Amino acid sequence: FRPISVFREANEDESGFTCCAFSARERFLMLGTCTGQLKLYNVFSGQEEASYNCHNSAITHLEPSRDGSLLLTSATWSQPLSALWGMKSVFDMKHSFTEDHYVEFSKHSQDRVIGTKGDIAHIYDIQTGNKLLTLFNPDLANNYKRNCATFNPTDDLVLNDGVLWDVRSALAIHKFDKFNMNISGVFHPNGLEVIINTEIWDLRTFHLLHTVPALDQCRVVFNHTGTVMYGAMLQADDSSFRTFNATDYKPIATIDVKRNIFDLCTDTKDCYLAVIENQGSMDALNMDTVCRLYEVG
Ligand SMILES: Fc1ccccc1C1=Cc2ccccc2C2=NCCN12
Ligand SMILES: Fc1ccccc1C1=Cc2ccccc2C2=NCCN12
Ligand SMILES: Fc1ccccc1C1=Cc2ccccc2C2=NCCN12
Repeated sequence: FRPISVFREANEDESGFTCCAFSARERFLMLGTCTGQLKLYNVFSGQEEASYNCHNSAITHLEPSRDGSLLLTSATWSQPLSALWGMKSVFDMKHSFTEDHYVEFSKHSQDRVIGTKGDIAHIYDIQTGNKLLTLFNPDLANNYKRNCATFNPTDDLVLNDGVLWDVRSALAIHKFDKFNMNISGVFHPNGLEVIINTEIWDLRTFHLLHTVPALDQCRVVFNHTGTVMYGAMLQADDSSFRTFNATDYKPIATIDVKRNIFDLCTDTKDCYLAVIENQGSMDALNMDTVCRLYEVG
């Protein structure tokens, strides 16, 4: 991991970056802040290019659409808690998701949003903002304290609270047992496997393929090709980022950056990893984060 850039928040005695993602214009990173600002930075020069107030509480999460026309945000204690913003021409609010603490785009065709409210997943039409679908069954719930509902790559399955759902029928196919209190899990990009904390399950059989103890409590991100997997413990859930070969799950690196981690993300070309680190302790009067960019390839 070769350091390529470092940069804080401009003109802030206390730098308050909390999350990050690559924009559709490579060279430029979008960051959320502890004051609910969305900022655009040149990721090499550290130059702040634009700023908008999205929320009156901290940003926890953001996701740009691929086509560069839309942005999803989630805040901490704001009503509404999550929103969808338009970025074509002018920056403006399209829809709000009143109590959803987390939101993502669909994957294969980006025409829907999936939101989470405690144990319950909500699917929404992007163009109308309607709720199309509520996925919740009280007799299959795991009650994961960090539950984050997510589409599979083809947009026809959802994982919510450790339960696999088939969208077209709105039927629960399978409930994976509970083995931790917090983490509800993600689809592998290959479409064949699910990662729920330290368990990797096959979607053919529901048989355990791998135990990866090092993944305990970790959020997970993939490079664009789906061949490398990064994991870290995140602040929004509460210094070691791990990297794994995404086919066999054997470790490639264990970095200790010496600093608690707020977020990590990949570019579309498998070239860069961007990480938000705090230089402060948690017991400090104030936050002091940096964004670090690493060459990987
Ligand atoms: F949005 C959240 C609200 C509460 C707890 C965690 C998250 C969250 C989930 C996530 C999943 C995969 C990759 C990155 C992330 C992430 N980055 C910042 C915080 N965050
Ligand atoms: F304001 C922003 C806040 C956060 C992220 C991006 C922007 C932004 C920067 C921009 C730069 C040059 C030309 C047009 C634009 C623009 N039009 C709408 C969105 N947007
Ligand atoms: F295996 C099952 C037994 C009973 C019910 C469903 C399945 C199943 C779910 C699935 C989900 C995503 C990708 C592939 C699959 C799959 N491939 C074969 C079987 N199968």
